[PDB]
Amino acid sequence: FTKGMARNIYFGGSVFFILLFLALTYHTEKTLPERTNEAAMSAAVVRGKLVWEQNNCVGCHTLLGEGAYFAPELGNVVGRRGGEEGFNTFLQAWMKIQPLNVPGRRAMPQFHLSEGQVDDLAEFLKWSSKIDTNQWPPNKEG
Amino acid sequence: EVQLQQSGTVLARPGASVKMSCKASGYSFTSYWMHWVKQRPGQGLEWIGAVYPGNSDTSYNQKFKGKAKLTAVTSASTAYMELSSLTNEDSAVYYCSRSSLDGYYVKNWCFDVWGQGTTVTVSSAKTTAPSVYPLAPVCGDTTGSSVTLGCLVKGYFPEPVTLTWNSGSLSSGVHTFPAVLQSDLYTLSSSVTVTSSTRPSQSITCNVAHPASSTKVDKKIEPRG
Amino acid sequence: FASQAVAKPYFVFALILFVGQILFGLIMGLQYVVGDFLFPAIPFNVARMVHTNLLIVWLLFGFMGAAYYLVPEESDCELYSPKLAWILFWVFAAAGVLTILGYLLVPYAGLARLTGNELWPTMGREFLEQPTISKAGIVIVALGFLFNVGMTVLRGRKTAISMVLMTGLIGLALLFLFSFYNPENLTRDKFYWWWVVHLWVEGVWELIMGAILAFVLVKITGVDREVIEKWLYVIIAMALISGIIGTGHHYFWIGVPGYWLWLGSVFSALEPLPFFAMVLFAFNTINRRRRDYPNRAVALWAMGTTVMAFLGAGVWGFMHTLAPVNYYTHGTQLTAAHGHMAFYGAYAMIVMTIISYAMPRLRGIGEAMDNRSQVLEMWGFWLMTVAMVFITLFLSAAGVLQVWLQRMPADGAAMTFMATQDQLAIFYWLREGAGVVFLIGLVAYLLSF
Amino acid sequence: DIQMTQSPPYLAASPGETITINCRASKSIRKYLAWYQEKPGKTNKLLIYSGSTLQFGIPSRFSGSGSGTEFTLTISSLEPEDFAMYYCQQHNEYPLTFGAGTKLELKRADAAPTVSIFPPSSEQLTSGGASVVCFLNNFYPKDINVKWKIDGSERQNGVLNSWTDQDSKDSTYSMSSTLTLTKDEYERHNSYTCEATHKTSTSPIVKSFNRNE
Ligand code: HEC
Ligand code: HEM
Ligand code: HEM
Ligand SMILES: CCCCCCCCCCS[C@@H]1O[C@H](CO)[C@@H](O[C@H]2O[C@H](CO)[C@@H](O)[C@H](O)[C@H]2O)[C@H](O)[C@H]1O
Ligand SMILES: CCCCCCCCCCS[C@@H]1O[C@H](CO)[C@@H](O[C@H]2O[C@H](CO)[C@@H](O)[C@H](O)[C@H]2O)[C@H](O)[C@H]1O
Ligand SMILES: [Ca+2]
Ligand SMILES: [Fe+3]
Repeated sequence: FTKGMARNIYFGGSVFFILLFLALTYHTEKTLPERTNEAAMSAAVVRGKLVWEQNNCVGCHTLLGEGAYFAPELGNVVGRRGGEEGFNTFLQAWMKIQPLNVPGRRAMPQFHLSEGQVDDLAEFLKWSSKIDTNQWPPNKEG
Repeated sequence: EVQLQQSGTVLARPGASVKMSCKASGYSFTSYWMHWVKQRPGQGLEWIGAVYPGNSDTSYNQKFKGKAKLTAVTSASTAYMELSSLTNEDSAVYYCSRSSLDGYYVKNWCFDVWGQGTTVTVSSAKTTAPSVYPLAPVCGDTTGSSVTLGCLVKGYFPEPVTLTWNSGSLSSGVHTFPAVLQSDLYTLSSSVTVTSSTRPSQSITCNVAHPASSTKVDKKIEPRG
Repeated sequence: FASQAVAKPYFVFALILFVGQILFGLIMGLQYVVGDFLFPAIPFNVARMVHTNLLIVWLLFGFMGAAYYLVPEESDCELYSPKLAWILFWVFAAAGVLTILGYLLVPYAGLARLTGNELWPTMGREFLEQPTISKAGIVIVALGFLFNVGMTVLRGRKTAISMVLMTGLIGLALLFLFSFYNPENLTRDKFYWWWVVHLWVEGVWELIMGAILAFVLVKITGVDREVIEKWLYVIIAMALISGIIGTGHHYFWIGVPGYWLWLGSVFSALEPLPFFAMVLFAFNTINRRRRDYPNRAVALWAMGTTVMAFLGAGVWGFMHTLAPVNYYTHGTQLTAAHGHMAFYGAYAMIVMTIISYAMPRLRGIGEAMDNRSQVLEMWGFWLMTVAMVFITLFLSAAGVLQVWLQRMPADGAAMTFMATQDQLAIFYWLREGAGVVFLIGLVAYLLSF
Repeated sequence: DIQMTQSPPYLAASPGETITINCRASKSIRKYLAWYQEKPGKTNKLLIYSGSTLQFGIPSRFSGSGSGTEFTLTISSLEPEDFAMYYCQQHNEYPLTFGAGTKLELKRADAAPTVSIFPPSSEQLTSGGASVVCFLNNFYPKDINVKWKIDGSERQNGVLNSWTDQDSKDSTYSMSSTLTLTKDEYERHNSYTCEATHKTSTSPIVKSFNRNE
């Protein structure tokens, strides 16, 4: 068992799995339209993604279980806060009332978002909540 | 939907104990302080204490340390309050209510859902059917365009009584007053106003039910003679 | 060689930034349990992006340091440009301090507007919070540095160590390019996000670590370059054979197909192997040291790195890498426990190892420091390393209770996010105390110079 | 303990108008004051917390403000469903405490009580007792005074009153006054009189009867 052998294994193995991976990536790409319900991915949801990004919600929250662990999972929040029909209205109040100012409690900032922006946010979180995620999270608490 | 269902009216003797329940539904029961609040008639709300079902910790107003014991049973999502060594001053409506905020360290906050209240009535009295007396207008004194009749219900225990007129079909122009304690017994009355070509040409009857003694009585109002 | 001195500003800067990173960790650790601490002046997410960007930037500086020191020695000649090393150092240091200031001095959305992020939205993704211009600046520095070290390898002696280093270094900078790709579809965004984070830290960064370790063992051990380089190839082969499909362990729940559940779990089950091999590597080749070495801290740093990387990356990684388990633990304090030990054990530790070998002989003191300095270095190693195990155990206990309270029961019976966190308070105070012992360790390490 | 004092205890007002009510704490409660609405047949409803934060789903016609020691609640344009009891509660410290309430009542035009007097029924008399009942019905506003007279002399003892709440249909009040005597004491006198004094007349409404006929 030589240096030369080890180096060829490193070479062959990397190239093979590099190609396998891109093949899987191509396939996965083709399935996304259905899994994510991209038909619904509206101008409102795509602007909501920008709002999410620009205010770094992910610096405190998880979404589909990724991001920070300071605050709740926002992927299924729509299920804890008025559902399909009342969630947008809830979110408008929720963004306006921050920070709650409970002494010693984890605090969320006031972002001074316009009502258009918060509505875009709500559509984005509503849409996110419906991605086929293989049944993640385990329950309504995220 | 977040809901709190409280148990029914309890009656007890002075120095006895009572225990009431509050069934929570529609939320994570172990994540929120459950508060209890006392309201005596004409007296203002008082905070008794709270239990945190996620770890069983409790907190009591100093005025209620002797009186109240609070517990919770997780599997059933139900909280309990036991009141001991009862006195007339413990006759009240008792509410349970949920912190509007989750978690252990929000002990002192405001509440977003309340139960409908449990009545505790502390008394030495005995179950007694009421006496029901028809009230006809003053003898011969018939003059005006409408006539008022009454029905006096006297000397019963416990509440409540239901009173109707003509089995409920006569319902407008009726005033039925809240009951008052006369010694240990309750009395109430009800009036009905009707146009004078209605009575005595047409029958008017007072119907009084007292479920606690299974009584139902009808008293016809008769002109005086 | 004389141009190896350019490595020095890089290691010094890295150590300064490392200090900043700890201070910001300590801030967040207190925010966990006094939730309005420093609010609204420095909200948690602001403290967080500073903590995590200072971690990446300091390691990047360490990597450049390491490459600047060993590449001339491997190539058997002077570095292509000592003056370029120095321009790049100032540009990278200035860009890093400027973007940190950005985060700290202007609310995030205001920083976004101001850097014109809406033309090319790259901001507000985890670990990628820097303005697009600031990312662009980092690419230019990486390109400069690659030309510099790469030209040196070209006109110069090729060795397998230097060529695996250059491969990792090139792959690092290429993969960073995916941070300019911000898909409008959330699932797609997450899919390519991991091409930066995972293919770095379980891929191309492993080539960098292994090559640094390999060079340090060549120098400290006097064992044969040939045998060392063969194992180095075995180790990176196992890293990429396990790790490329292993990316799938981040593809369980983001919205991509359920085949990733199988592919992700089976291949990532093997990602411990290269860390295990690095342990057998360092232990075996230090046991067979045909000579003794004046600096006994370097050897401790090298054995220490491999054990902690194996615990943090291999053992804690394996613990949560299987989908049926990850289902419950995803996005939990258990994640933070693994992330801390893995990043510290593999990457912070290897940077301190190369510094430990190279510092005395960049300062022209010799192979080693005097005996009082060497006991300090060792004290700082044990304090930092033991503290980090305690950080990991406390967060692991928090993660277990979090999963038990929040994730396992059914709706109604599961505890809410915020209520669970209050139940975890004690583990968080302990983590905070552990974090204090860590800073002390870092002070002790620094006072060893 | 912080004591809370709400004023006024009663406030009459009309649909479309604006009212504002007060809450005072005995010491500083910083900004932590909540308000509840109480209505017959419903559970208590959180309106505002932390002084001025509206609770989810509460219409924007409600608002409040204050800090330290002095707080208010405003309703901008009263709606029919807003006539109700309002309580404030501090949420700054253990033990939680509440004010005793402001009742917001529906104003309507003044109306004089309709007054009727009833001799004891003969069924009651055969059993020993004698209750004389006086109904004072459908009056507005709520302040009213009842005086019993037996043969022209004011009788104070043995009188029990009971009062309805504001009728949610015509917005008036009603009251009964019952004088309970022994049959014996009843038989000692002849003339029974109920007199109602109410702001709709400087002169009393007097109803009475003679035990004879
Ligand atoms: C840290 C400085 C935060 C940032 C940035 C954002 N949020 Fe947040 N959020 C934070 C905390 C500590 C909490 C818990 C509040 C409490 O007292 O209970 C929240 C809560 C929310 C919620 C409610 C979640 C629930 O499960 O009920 C939502 C919907 C929410 N936050 C949204 C949100 C958005 C859209 C953000 C980006 C603009 C955002 N948060 C940022 C802390 C922080
Ligand atoms: C030195 C190598 C590694 C480093 C620096 C590292 C670091 C990290 C970090 C920081 C996270 C959180 C990332 C995020 O923010 O979402 C993470 C996630 C994870 N790591 Fe690693 N890791 C490494 C090696 C590995 C290994 C070898 C495995 C497999 C055995 C592994 C398995 C996981 C898994 C399954 C997650 C997902 C956790 C979740 O879903 O919450 N890691 N890692
Ligand atoms: C005093 C020492 C430390 C403290 C108190 C601390 C604290 C934290 C906290 C509280 C978080 C955020 C978790 C959240 O999102 O809720 C975090 C993030 C992070 N820190 Fe530290 N930290 C410290 C040291 C370290 C060290 C030495 C490293 C090098 C490993 C490190 C690497 C990380 C990483 C990789 C993340 C992001 C993790 C993830 O997203 O999964 N930290 N740190
Ligand atoms: C080496 C082992 C590698 C295994 C790789 C393949 C794994 C596929 C297994 C499915 S992953 C995930 O697991 C979940 C159960 O653990 C499954 O959850 C199921 O039960 C849940 C509660 O028990 C319930 O909340 C879900 O709605 C129900 O679907 C989940 O669907 C599945 O995607
Ligand atoms: C170091 C490892 C860290 C600890 C995390 C490991 C835990 C992963 C193994 C999960 S066992 C799993 O627990 C689930 C929850 O109890 C259970 O879910 C089930 O019961 C639920 C009610 O509780 C209900 O949603 C469903 O009827 C049913 O799917 C399940 O029995 C069990 O497989
Ligand atoms: Ca993360
Ligand atoms: Fe990974």
